[PDB]
Amino acid sequence: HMASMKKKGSVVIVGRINLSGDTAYAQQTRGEEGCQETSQTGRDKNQVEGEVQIVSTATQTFLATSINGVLWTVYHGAGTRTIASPKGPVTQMYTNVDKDLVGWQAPQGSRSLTPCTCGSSDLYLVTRHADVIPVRRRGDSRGSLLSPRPISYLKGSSGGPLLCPAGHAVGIFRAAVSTRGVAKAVAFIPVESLETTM
Ligand SMILES: COc1ccc2nc(O[C@@H]3C[C@H]4C(=O)N[C@]5(C(=O)NS(=O)(=O)C6(C)CC6)C[C@H]5/C=C\CCCCC[C@H](NC(=O)OC(C)(C)C(F)(F)F)C(=O)N4C3)c(C(F)(F)F)nc2c1
Ligand SMILES: [Zn+2]
Repeated sequence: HMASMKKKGSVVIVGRINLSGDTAYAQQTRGEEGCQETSQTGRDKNQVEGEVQIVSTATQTFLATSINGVLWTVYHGAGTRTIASPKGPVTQMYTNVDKDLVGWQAPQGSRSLTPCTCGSSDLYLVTRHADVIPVRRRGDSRGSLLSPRPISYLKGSSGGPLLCPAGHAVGIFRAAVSTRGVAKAVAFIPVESLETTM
């Protein structure tokens, strides 16, 4: 009934992938209890840094990537949810279920990646464990892993970036191409598709 209808919580930033130095590593910035609390209130006072955030809902955890002032992630992770911020929940500025794509204004303090114009096919996928995985581009929205690995290692990395050799954003990781549990390839949202949405 109407009196007892629940509201879905916000997406919450719970960590980041540190790419600022010579070593990539994951950092947690909020534990599970604080994530649950922040999800209900939508008020996140933590300072945000970097380009790739680790994000969570009550039931899922995945990634989100800032490109040209927009924090982007996958619809199959975030749905239509708001994101927690220091002033309360922030409504999505982009929602496109057909591309599995959502976006919010980039959090204050984040840093954005620049959309790639290199036209290069030698890419790098960044995972939630701060693995940097070489990927050869194979089409507009597909790339092959130079070294395949079980889908377990990629789970939780949707919304993460594929980067070019110079560190520009080439796309957003969406899905794994899996055969008997091995990821030989990945599907991603090309940055051009983000640039159109903008
Ligand atoms: C109504 O709106 C909707 C609703 C639901 C939708 N569900 C969609 O796919 C779902 C979710 C997605 C996924 O697993 N994402 C990753 C991840 O890490 N997720 S996540 O962070 O853990 C988490 C789930 C957020 C927490 C990177 C993966 C890492 C490991 C793979 C595990 C094994 C799964 C293999 C699968 N493979 C596949 O379907 O490949 C196809 C597409 C057939 C191929 F590419 F081969 F053609 C695959 O990857 N996924 C199945 C898609 C789309 F398919 F677009 F993604 N749109 C939607 C639009
Ligand atoms: Zn580039």
